[PDB]
Amino acid sequence: ALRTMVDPDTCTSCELCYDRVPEVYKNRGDGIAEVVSPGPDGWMMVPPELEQEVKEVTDECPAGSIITEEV
Ligand code: SF4
Repeated sequence: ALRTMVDPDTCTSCELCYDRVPEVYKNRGDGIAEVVSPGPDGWMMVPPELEQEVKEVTDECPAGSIITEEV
């Protein structure tokens, strides 16, 4: 399975992730991105149909703010 998170410390509010994959990411309110449904650890589990999309925006994030991993 795949999970993902956003590091708000480095996010530059470029809007790519939550424009491209609104299923996974959203504007938290001030331009910075956050996953839509995070756990207490902040991680969001990704639906299998959205894995490749998530993996793509992870590579495309200009600030390397999106952390994604296989679990
Ligand atoms: S793609 Fe990266 S820099 Fe752009 S809004 Fe999402 S987390 Fe922030």
